[PDB]
Amino acid sequence: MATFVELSTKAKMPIVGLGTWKSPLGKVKEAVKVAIDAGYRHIDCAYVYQNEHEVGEAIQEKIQEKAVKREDLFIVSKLWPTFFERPLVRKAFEKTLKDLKLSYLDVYLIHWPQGFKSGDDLFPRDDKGNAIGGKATFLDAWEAMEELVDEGLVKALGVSNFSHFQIEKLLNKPGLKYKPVTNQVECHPYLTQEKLIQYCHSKGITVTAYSPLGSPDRPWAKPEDPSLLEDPKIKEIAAKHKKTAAQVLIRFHIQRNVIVIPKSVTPARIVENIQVFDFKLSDEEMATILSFNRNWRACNLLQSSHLEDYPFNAEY
Ligand SMILES: NC(=O)c1ccc[n+]([C@@H]2O[C@H](COP(=O)([O-])OP(=O)(O)OC[C@H]3O[C@@H](n4cnc5c(N)ncnc54)[C@H](OP(=O)(O)O)[C@@H]3O)[C@@H](O)[C@H]2O)c1
Ligand SMILES: O=C(O)COc1cc(Cl)ccc1C(=O)NCc1c(F)c(F)c(Br)c(F)c1F
Ligand SMILES: O=C(O)COc1cc(Cl)ccc1C(=O)NCc1c(F)c(F)c(Br)c(F)c1F
Repeated sequence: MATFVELSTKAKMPIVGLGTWKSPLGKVKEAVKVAIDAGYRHIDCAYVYQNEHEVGEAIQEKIQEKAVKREDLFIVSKLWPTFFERPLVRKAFEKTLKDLKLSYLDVYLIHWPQGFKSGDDLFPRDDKGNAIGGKATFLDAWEAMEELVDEGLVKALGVSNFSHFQIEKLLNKPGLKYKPVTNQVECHPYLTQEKLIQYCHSKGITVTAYSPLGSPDRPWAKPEDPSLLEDPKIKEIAAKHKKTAAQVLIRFHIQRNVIVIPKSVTPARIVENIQVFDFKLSDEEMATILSFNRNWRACNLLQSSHLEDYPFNAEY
């Protein structure tokens, strides 16, 4: 049902995908089955979500029942930064691929640019809650990830939560084999990412917008925090099209050629979230939405600026 954004590899990445962070076991399998039924072909996964085994089961079912073919699915996962040491990249990946019950991933991403203390404690922190770093860097990880592409286990690599400085650091690495095909970052009307999107596109890098609905269920949300779904100015535009706020928030990215990955385990909403190809936001509506930028991050809670390669303090 989705249109696509063409990658530099010429592969076609479906422009709407299904997010899976915080999708509980017992619900994420049904969420994936409903999404594939509703036309979704892009599923966004990660090691750290600890639910890939259930996503894998759902994907397998639907393949078994002729609902869809593997080659028409676009499956993305992410390498967590406790596994940046070369040998751990492979092991972490093997776990992700075994859990997803697949023979290859369409895209494998660096989840976050800063290396953490290596190993299977996923959230190494000091007594205050500050991240504990490791010596292996995202360039060390990328080296190991490039092997996976050589071997055909992964069709393309990308990054997530990179600023243009980290992308430059990657693109400018001498001896680079594969370039990233996408940069997955938070993006919505309160964080429009104009300069970052401009930069990525100019380098042949697509952008995938995460938390496009402002992630209203994030555990750290405070009642005073901005709420996109309840924003009267967003709802105004949705009303004009007899659509929902969520549909507007999703359509916003599609019209910027930015891939978008809203999360839901609610069947009605999973369906709602992909009914975004039967309307168009006007230029005036797009301009108004863009004007809502307040450089605001729903995902900005973690304490890690004390380590090298912190992405969020640069201008873009
Ligand atoms: N790379 C990264 O660092 C990173 C960071 C954050 C997220 N992500 C990815 O991006 C995905 C999406 O971001 P997100 O999960 O933070 O938040 P989000 O997609 O902006 O919002 C998800 C929340 O909105 C609800 N929802 C979904 N559709 C709705 C609708 N039509 N109307 C009202 N509410 C709706 C969902 O509820 P129900 O599920 O209960 O329906 C869920 O509580 C994640 O799942 C993950 O795959 C990546
Ligand atoms: O994980 C949970 O169930 C709840 O965890 C929290 C709840 C609150 Cl209110 C604040 C912070 C956390 C937290 O730091 N979690 C570890 C944690 C991350 F650090 C991270 F970056 C990713 Br991505 C994760 F997936 C992940 F789980
Ligand atoms: O990744 C997802 O899909 C969900 O994201 C989260 C979930 C939880 Cl429980 C806690 C934090 C996040 C989150 O902030 N993630 C982006 C992210 C990191 F991953 C990270 F390691 C550092 Br450090 C960051 F500062 C940060 F911004």
